[PDB]
Amino acid sequence: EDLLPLVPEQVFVEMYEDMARRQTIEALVPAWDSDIIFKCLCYFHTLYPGLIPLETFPPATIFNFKQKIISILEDKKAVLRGEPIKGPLPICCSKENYRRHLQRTTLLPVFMWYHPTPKTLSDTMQTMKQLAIKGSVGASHWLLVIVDIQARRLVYFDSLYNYVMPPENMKKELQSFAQQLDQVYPAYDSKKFSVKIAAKEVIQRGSGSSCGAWCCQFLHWYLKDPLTDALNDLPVDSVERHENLASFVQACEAAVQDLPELSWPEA
Ligand SMILES: *SCCNC(=O)CCNC(=O)[C@H](O)C(C)(C)COP(=O)(O)OP(=O)(O)OC[C@H]1O[C@@H](n2cnc3c(N)ncnc32)[C@H](O)[C@@H]1OP(=O)(O)O
Repeated sequence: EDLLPLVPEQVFVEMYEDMARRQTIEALVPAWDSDIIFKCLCYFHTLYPGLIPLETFPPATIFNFKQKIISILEDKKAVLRGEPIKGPLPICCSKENYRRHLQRTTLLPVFMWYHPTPKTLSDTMQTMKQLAIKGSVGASHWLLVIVDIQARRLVYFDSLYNYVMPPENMKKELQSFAQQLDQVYPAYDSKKFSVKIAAKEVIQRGSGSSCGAWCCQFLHWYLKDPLTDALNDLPVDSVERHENLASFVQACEAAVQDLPELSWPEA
């Protein structure tokens, strides 16, 4: 016979290292939901007046984000010509202040909430409600589509790289959308909307909860520099990545602490 291998009396020991790293990471950067994201955007507007703090309640989804962007751009086009707006209105903003934001904006920060299971807008909202009630993130995810109007650039940011679909499939969908926007919101010089898929690799490695904060951090990097290469200059170590992100979150949460709730800043 052969000597049986030793089986340790510790069920989970083989995973300790990975479990420990994840626990540390989840603790450093917990989930950012719709409400704190909105506050952060309001705050970002005070720093960068070009950013319109679009409401995240309810957020866009993969089923309606294009229609949502088109409604907004059509309304901005209308405001600039003294025409009436036709799109759905914000709940925390007066109609007049909203028109002022539309006139002034050069950048739409479009957060999209996503879950693999729902197959309609309505079912996505239902899934969102169930998860909120049980206090669970689950397989849900935040994505950011930046509509840079001034540069005519659509920037898609997935901190999980390919959670919704392969990057080339999203590139295709967004490239078709970009040519639609060329007709909807035409440029004088005929410059075409271009598309950027921001992440070449998984950004939030080791976390199931840091997506919201990652979206906001990338947005802030983009606001600092619309050609930011920050994603390429990240620490290789995932814990270190989230340590820096934790510093961002802390700074943001401090900055909005005494800012007014449920109301847009003046344009
Ligand atoms: S910032 C967020 C970034 N997102 C990610 O990183 C995604 C990473 N993937 C995961 O975290 C995994 O999906 C794991 C760890 C397995 C999460 O577990 P689940 O796959 O079970 O998560 P679910 O979304 O499937 O749901 C979990 C709980 O929520 C309930 N639930 C409600 N509603 C739905 C719908 N419409 N589809 C699935 N589940 C759903 C479930 O009953 C479940 O309840 P629990 O009591 O928490 O098990």
